[PDB]
Amino acid sequence: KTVVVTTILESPYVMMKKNHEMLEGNERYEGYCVDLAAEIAKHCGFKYKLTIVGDGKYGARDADTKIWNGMVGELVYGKADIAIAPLTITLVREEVIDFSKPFMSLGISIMIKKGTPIESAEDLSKQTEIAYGTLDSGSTKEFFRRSKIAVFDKMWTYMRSAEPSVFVRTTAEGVARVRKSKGKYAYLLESTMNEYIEQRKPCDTMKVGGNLDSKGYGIATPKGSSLGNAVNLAVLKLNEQGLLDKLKNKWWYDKGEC
Amino acid sequence: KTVVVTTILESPYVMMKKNHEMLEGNERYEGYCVDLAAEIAKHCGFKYKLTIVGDGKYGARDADTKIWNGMVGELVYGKADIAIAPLTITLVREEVIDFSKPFMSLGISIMIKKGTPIESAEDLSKQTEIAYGTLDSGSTKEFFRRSKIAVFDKMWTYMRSAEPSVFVRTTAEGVARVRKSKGKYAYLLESTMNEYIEQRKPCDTMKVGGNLDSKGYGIATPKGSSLGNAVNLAVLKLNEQGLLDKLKNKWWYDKGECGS
Ligand SMILES: O=C(O)c1cc(O)cc([C@H]2CCN[C@@H]2C(=O)O)c1
Ligand SMILES: O=C(O)c1cc(O)cc([C@H]2CCN[C@@H]2C(=O)O)c1
Repeated sequence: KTVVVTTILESPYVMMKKNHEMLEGNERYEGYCVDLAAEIAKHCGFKYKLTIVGDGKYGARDADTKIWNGMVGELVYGKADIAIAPLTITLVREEVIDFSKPFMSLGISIMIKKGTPIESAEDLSKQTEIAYGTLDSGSTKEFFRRSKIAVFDKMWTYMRSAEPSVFVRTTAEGVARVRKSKGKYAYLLESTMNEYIEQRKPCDTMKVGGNLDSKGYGIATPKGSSLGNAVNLAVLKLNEQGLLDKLKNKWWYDKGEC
Repeated sequence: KTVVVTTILESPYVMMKKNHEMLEGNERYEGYCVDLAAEIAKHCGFKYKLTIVGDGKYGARDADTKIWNGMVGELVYGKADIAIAPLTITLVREEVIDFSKPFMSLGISIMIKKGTPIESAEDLSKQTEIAYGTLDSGSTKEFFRRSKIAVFDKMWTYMRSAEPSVFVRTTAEGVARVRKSKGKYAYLLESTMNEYIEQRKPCDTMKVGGNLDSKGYGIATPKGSSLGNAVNLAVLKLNEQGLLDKLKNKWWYDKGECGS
């Protein structure tokens, strides 16, 4: 049976080729996760169809209805067989699906517009002139809410009370906010996205400071899936053989623009 | 039955306390992995016994005999229930035991004597006056042997043919060699150990450059063990709650001897 892969349209993980109207099926798309899906399938010996997650979401359980959205939802309700995407390995997700070991590492990080006199989280925490914030909901916002670290706690109390709101609706809005705010806004987002944008025109942003936490992206299959074991071994082999590092370099830097 | 934990005496992971003689059982020991064991056990609801791996090894399969040694071996052959140690998640190990998601990230990194004019692997590869090497067997050596990366290929060829030998038998030997070599020896080792040593007296070494690869330490259980599921969930909760970062900072930096 053909394996149904769910993934998400987000550069540079999955894009539609410029000539996509000339192509069919899996060949319409390109990117990091497109290449990885190919390697995973080759190493596990399956045929697959790439599909884009219906609701454009990653995977969250609605606190009221208990329903899972996004790619995780597509796995647990049987719409797809495997998710290959920048999907963070988290406890609540691990409880309902299986994750491979991580294929990429990342953490919360600071994006500034080039020129901004900020080099770290401590720098942000001790001032208020350069506003800074996060997505208006999600794990990053929650990281700050629950932090007991002095710097991060100070950043959190600043963010919640700051006027006007320092929170944004989408990461795209956050990046745009940095870019148009004339050095007066910094945005807190995944290091992977931060590092990618730094290599996109007009090359006006920069990742600064170390990551504030650590996590990884993992390939997700449903509990008891016949694919889980082989997929996991595949990730480790690709890492050990240098392929994941080669793939990140390809999509972030060789194809960079700055 | 009380869970049998196997681990290895390696600082700052597991250390005998200075007054260990006045103590008994698990209380004899301290370190990152001792703290981690307590938190894993707490969240999973089991009591445990910390035991030290009999043969002093991590886990490799002999090519000829095909026996697994070290902590992996103790799990594979049923001598221990769980391994909690700086044990790298690797493909060959993953095939014979179960691993939690990683509790610590790391990679191959360069240690220099403070003052050595070297910032990267590429720097090392382009010259010979500063000799450089690694453990004389194991994954870091094999990483270089098999690499297709031009720079690492060049370093492997250099290392294999360099005289006198640039390899060392142990980590301690490697560190001692860097420190006593007046800047003419650099040592390739795990970033985690590199970072630790930089915070130890006499504060005469430093980590330089990015890591050359990426991997993680994982909590290991025998394949199919009922402990695997809860232990993995525990690791994830501890990471997301900030505890793993807290333990790292505690043992590497709060207890560091070279200051901020
Ligand atoms: O850091 C956040 O606050 C955040 C909020 C979201 O709504 C989505 C994400 C995505 C981006 C890709 N990986 C995350 C994931 O897999 O869930 C991150
Ligand atoms: O970097 C090496 O080449 C290397 C060689 C070894 O013989 C042992 C180790 C240990 C140290 C802790 N983690 C590794 C592990 O889990 O195997 C590392």
